[PDB]
Amino acid sequence: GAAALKNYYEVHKELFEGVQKWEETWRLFLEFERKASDPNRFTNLKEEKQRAKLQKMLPKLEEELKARIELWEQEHSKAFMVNGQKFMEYVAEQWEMHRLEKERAKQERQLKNKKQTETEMLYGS
Repeated sequence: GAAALKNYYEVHKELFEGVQKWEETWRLFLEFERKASDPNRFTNLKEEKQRAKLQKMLPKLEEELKARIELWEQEHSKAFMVNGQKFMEYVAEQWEMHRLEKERAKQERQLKNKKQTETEMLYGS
């Protein structure tokens, strides 16, 4: 009845609050990531302590949220979806895209530097 329905909605509101906290923390983390990774910074800051803080928070927020989501899904036989996706899959996707983006930026610089030496040798005077 109404007791069980209160619990449904209260726990679900809690899941959404965890989602919003995770997203906040993630987007702040990515801002510091961009600054820390900026090529311009050599010719452009205890923001490392802060960057590191957000970094340590994230997996803790994820483990807590993961446990609550699963509890709620099992009890109510429903998938917990956010913006059309199981939220923890969205979380994993975000991390891997970030990881891959970081690699791809390194790789582009690598290939660019390599072609620069190639072209300087083939056509240089």
